[PDB]
Amino acid sequence: YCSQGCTFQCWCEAGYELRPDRRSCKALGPEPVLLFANRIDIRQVLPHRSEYTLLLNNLENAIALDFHHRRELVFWSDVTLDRILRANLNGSNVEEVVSTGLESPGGLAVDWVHDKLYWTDSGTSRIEVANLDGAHRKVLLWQSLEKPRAIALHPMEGTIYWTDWGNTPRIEASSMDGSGRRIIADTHLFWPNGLTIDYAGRRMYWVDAKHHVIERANLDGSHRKAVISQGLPHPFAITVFEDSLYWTDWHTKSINSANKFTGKNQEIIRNKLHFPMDIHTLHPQRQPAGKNRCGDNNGGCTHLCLPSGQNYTCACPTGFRKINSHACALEVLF
Amino acid sequence: YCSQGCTNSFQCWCEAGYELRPDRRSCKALGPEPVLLFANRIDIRQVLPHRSEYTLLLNNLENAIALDFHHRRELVFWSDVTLDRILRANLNGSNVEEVVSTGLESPGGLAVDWVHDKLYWTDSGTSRIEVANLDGAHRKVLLWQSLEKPRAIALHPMEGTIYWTDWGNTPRIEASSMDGSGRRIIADTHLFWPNGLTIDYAGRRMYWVDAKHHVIERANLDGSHRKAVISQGLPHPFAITVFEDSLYWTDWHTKSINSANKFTGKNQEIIRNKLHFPMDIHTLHPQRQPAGKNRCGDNNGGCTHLCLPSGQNYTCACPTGFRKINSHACALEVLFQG
Amino acid sequence: LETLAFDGRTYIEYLNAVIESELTNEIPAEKALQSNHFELSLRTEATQGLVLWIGKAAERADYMALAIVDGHLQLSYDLGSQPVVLRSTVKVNTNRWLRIRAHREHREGSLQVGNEAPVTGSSPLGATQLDTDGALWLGGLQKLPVGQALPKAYGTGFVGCLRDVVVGHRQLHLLEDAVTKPELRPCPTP
Amino acid sequence: ALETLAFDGRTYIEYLNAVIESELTNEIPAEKALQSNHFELSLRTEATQGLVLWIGKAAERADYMALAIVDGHLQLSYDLGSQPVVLRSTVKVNTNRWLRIRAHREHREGSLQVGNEAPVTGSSPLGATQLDTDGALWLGGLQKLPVGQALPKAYGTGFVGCLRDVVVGHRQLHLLEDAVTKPELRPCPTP
Ligand SMILES: *[C@@H]1O[C@H](CO)[C@@H](O)[C@H](O)[C@H]1NC(C)=O
Ligand SMILES: [Ca+2]
Ligand SMILES: [Ca+2]
Ligand SMILES: [Ca+2]
Ligand SMILES: [Ca+2]
Ligand SMILES: [Ca+2]
Repeated sequence: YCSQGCTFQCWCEAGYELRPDRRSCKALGPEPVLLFANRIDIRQVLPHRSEYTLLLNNLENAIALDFHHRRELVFWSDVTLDRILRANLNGSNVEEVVSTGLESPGGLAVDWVHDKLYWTDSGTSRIEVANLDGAHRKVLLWQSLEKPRAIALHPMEGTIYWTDWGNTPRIEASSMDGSGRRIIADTHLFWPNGLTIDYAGRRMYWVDAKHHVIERANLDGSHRKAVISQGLPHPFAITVFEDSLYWTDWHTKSINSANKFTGKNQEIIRNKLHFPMDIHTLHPQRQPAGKNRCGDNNGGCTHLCLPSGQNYTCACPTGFRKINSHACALEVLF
Repeated sequence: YCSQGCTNSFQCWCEAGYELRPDRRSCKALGPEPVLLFANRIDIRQVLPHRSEYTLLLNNLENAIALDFHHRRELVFWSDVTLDRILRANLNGSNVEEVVSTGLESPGGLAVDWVHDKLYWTDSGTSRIEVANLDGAHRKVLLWQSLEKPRAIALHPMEGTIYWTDWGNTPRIEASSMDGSGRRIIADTHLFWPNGLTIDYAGRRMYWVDAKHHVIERANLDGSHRKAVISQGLPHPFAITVFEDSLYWTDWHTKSINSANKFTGKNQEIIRNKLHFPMDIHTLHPQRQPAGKNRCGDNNGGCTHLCLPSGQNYTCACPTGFRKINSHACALEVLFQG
Repeated sequence: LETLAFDGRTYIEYLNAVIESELTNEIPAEKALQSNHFELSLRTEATQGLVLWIGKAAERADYMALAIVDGHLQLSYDLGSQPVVLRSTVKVNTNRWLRIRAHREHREGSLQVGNEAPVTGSSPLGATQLDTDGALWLGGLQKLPVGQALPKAYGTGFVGCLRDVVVGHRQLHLLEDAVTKPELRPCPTP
Repeated sequence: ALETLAFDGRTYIEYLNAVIESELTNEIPAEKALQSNHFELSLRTEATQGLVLWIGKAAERADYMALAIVDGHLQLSYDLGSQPVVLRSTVKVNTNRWLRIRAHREHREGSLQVGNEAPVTGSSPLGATQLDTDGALWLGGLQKLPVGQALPKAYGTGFVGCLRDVVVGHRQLHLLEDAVTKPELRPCPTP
């Protein structure tokens, strides 16, 4: 639809150049790479060519994953080991991040702006946050959570989106401090497995594996649309780049692709995969630079500085109580 | 007929804190009249044998099983199985506090070292024998290997020995040093349900109860000269104790406290019946906690944490979650992990 | 086998399988429960009813309850932390027998009525055990609700028939196990 | 239906005990962690040695629960990650008469009962309450033993005899139609 926007002429945004078709915005910089967890592996695949890049070689059960493009890091969850890990993007030096309090860590999200990590546990029915190293861990959300699975962030807007496939399945959003919580869609869902935000396109996409649909809504949940109504036997995770959607399917053990607008150009990027799980488009434009709300006043308040609404707030790591608005103290002192 | 010992052949002799009776044979303990302390699951109670005096010491307990006492500190310890706790209180029934909270499944046996101020206990559900300070600090797993269902436990601070019963799939009765070393089998034969166990210090002999074979056995302290004493009226005995010439035990079938002659097994009496659920029993008396030398001596002997009798002297030991350093000191293994 | 029938005023009390120390020589006790499993068959015309109560008779709440809400079954339990509620999609009333598989392991619990896909979920974190006083109640309760803000259906006696009772792995004897025997009837033949 | 099974020593039958049916449940696939095991079976044999039932994976140092005949006596063994425990029955099984077996595990605590004997009870050592399984349940023995060699010689031997009325968890087994992997199936011959 003239891709990003047309105010006729077509308008591209920075990091994107208008293609001769005059509609398409091709991404500036390196080539896009599909990053996914094969449960036993984490592989980088080039989508419109045939490629296999073995990143992490020996794993028990990798599901949720994400990256910090600047700083070149790869985070992923292991649900058998019940640990969260990180490594350089090249796949060097595996490092434990979250070693405790995990049961079924199904979601993972990295804030490249504020350098924070958000993850969901369907077993613990909680959403948690910490520093990229694992420091200053806090429980962001707990009450009224069942099976939180997919999680995506909007560091620029300081907003968090996630999915719950529990007894009352829903897609929800809150500020990165856990405030301003609202329902995005609590209707016509059953298995909301995956979620993704198109930053340039300013829209959100999700998959329901029971309804076998990929849906686009505006970013507040408005103008809900199903873009793909077929060939979705058991989809799991979904991602976006340019005019294409990419997702993994458990039935076909494959990475699939189609057009965000028309839903056409159905494609199988790869198949015969062990057990494809979570997927991201590895590219600088998929992690757009933005204003750091917490950066350069006092770094992360005393402990945690989290974006809230039009501003930021200071929060206490678990085991801490708040001292005024800027500080925290341990729970055993008082 | 000599309650304790006869030397010179044939006149009987009496140990310190004891006095020969008019019969010239029996030994009577100097001090107050003996008191029987026992656990009733819901209560901890006291009785004066051969009289009707019956006193409820501690009330509103969940499941009170094993109990022991510290005479000179006026302390009483007991374990609670439904709670998975080990508590202590003043002998009066006041100032009750939690000693062991975590890591208990079925703490069915208790023993107080009144000489070294230590607390030993057994857990059949945990298959371990653990030791701690009177308050429950410096907690260390003393014995784990080969244990299945440890129940009864009895100490000999003077000999520096630990005795216990295992009624598991390989029924036994074992002795060891108080540090856990020098372990040995007293009896692995003709045992099935070795429920009760007690030590006669003055007589230098040991008694125990098998709820399956239906016997009270007397043994030399090394396991030798093993003899059945009571072969009858033992439907389901649980705990047992000795005082002077008398044996005292509890029974689940009869819901009663029973007595019989030590060397004979006659004079079988029922001290109390209609009891709720008789568990662990004892004789409350200074002579049942005689004075001995503290191997650690000057409290500097406490090493860094644990100082336990082993062989003829002692060894130093580390509580759970600690590493041994230099043989006198212990340090947390968490300072060696990072 | 056998069928216990319930008029709505029928509330039958059972003990949880006890320790026989006589035979086992094992120290008697009743600890709070790690896990529960209930298998039972049900036939009813009723829209709402309290059916099963595994509970602690202290008025603070530790409970495991299976009850009918608006023709559909519900499994709910409070472990010390807040409760979890699992609704069976299948409707209770065609006056036809239905198989019920209720189970919980710590926080995690499941419910399956008939051939439906089982409904899973977990009670809130924290307490993973169920405080118990050896009581297993059937046909609803004597109107002895515990001062909890439960659905008003949990105060209503159950009308219908039961059979093939399985508590854990033990087959329950409907008549002989009852500590409370108000009156007993085989299920009528509608 | 086929109510009885005959095992010639080479008969190894696979059943799916408890797996993660991600396709039906939409849950993340993984090895299931088991707090509790329970099964029942009737057995008739003249054998004094052999493997009868196997739960868990077939791999080195992988968790397991096994019911095996050793020196004419049935026994229950299981390793949860901490060391293994063995529960030996007091009944001679080679009487060639039908025998009921009842096995149960709550975390570390297991029990075994053959016929009307007093149940044999014990615990696996502290530290592991759960048995991690691929959902595999094996009947009649194993083709090749899990590669970590700590087992007795009898565990290698395939079961010779018959089987019926097999309870697994809360579900009674359909010996024929529930079998994931099986050779040709014949009822017990000498009733
Ligand atoms: C026991 O003595 C202590 C200290 O004198 C006292 O606090 C307590 O009240 C006494 N016991 C009872 C039951 O009164
Ligand atoms: Ca897990
Ligand atoms: Ca700040
Ligand atoms: Ca010293
Ligand atoms: Ca509880
Ligand atoms: Ca394990």
